[PDB]
Amino acid sequence: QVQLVQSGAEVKKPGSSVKVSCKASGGTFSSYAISWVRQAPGQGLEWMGGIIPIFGTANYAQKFQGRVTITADKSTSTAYMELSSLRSEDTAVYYCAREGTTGWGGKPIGAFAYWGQGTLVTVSS
Amino acid sequence: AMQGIHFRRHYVRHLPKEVSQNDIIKALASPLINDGMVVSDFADHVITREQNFPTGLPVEPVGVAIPHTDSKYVRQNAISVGILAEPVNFEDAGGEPDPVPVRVVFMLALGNWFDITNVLWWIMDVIQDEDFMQQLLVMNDDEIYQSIYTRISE
Amino acid sequence: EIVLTQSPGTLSLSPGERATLSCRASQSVSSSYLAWYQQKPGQAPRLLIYGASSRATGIPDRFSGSGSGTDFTLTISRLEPEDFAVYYCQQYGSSPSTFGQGTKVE
Repeated sequence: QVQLVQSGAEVKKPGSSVKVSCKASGGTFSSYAISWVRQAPGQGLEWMGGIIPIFGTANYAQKFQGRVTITADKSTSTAYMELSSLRSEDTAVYYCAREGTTGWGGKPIGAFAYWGQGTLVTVSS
Repeated sequence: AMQGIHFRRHYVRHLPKEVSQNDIIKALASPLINDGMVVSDFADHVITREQNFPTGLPVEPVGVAIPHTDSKYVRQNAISVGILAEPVNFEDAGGEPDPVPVRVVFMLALGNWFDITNVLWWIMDVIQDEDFMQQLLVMNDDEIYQSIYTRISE
Repeated sequence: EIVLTQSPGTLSLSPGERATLSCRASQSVSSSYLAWYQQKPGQAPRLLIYGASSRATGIPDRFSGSGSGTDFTLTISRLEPEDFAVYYCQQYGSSPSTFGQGTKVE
């Protein structure tokens, strides 16, 4: 099994930034891609970005290109995501996800087999 | 299975003892630019990435390097192998302050970010093979191509 | 860039019946970069299918993915009350990865 324990929910004001963590355990940390997916209330999923910790190769979607920063601490097996310039639109449940592997316990598949519990970020003032 | 990746005959090459890290990257990237697999200034972005994010892996017996850049600068998926006569020192990818004496370089050019870990998994499987890596030090360009092409098609 | 348009938007079947969910792509996506997810209310998405046809570990045989290029389909053959959830299709053949709007099966 692979577990992804995210940080608790937060309530930020418009303009401020937020940094959500994703503690990974159970499998290898560096050799697999960790992604961040967002879901607003009754809206559906959108891929914010991701990172492969071994070489720090972070990738971003054009929409969040600039205001989103994804990093991975190899010494604590934790992935992060910092969204800056927060607005009402950014109010959503933020998931960290990791790609699965072929077979039991394997080559990486790409699709997100493991997901965190989610972090509810609310933007209001 | 690392599928959908190109590998031609001119992608394997040997480098002399006088070459440095930046010379090896420029040499291994030259066939990729000519075939139109990456952008014209692909080698430049690989050097800048290596300085900030090292790719040297101190695997025994033969040290390995996996130099690359963002998928933004890759047009088509490809890999080029580079063998060294004398060991050149790459920085540790793990972040350790000890140097990695690399003799075999696997330059990766991947257009899809989601296919990166498939390649890495495939490289990690090959470099663990002690008998195979020892053969790469002795094998010539023609012999290396046939060995890698067979391993790649699985 | 690549938009995924799923259909139907909402569906309501009885237990035992077949459910054919579709996922059309704006451009030609390679079969090896298509995945289906199941998301029940209050839970994270559970991976059902990856690489168009390949089925994830622990997922039963009744789920079966099929398609290539633009048209992709998820077939839920023998519906169970536990299968009542929203189903998303995803492409990860290039950056940025994009999901569909979702199909609610009742």
